[PDB]
Amino acid sequence: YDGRTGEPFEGPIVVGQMFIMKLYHMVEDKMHARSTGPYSLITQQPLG
Amino acid sequence: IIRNEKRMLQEAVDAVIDNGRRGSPVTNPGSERPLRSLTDILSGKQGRFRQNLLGK
Repeated sequence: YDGRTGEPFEGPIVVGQMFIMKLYHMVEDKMHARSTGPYSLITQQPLG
Repeated sequence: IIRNEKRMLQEAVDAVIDNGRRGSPVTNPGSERPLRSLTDILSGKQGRFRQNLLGK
């Protein structure tokens, strides 16, 4: 059925238990943005 | 002695320009990584023309 509506689905949908996993990479870490930070001593470029 | 040092002059000087385009390159005393000279900063995929001025 549809928990949003309550009407069922035209076709059937497979389900059941499956083994899955949360991989290392998490946006909680990777995601970043800066405005004005430090720069490479040589040329005034930013830092990766 | 003269020719010895007078020649070592050409090799050292030219090593400060392009290190290793003539003869085995000179590396930090006793270790590994060959000193990056003037011409060594320009060429290469990481050359200043690329890693800095054509993208940064």
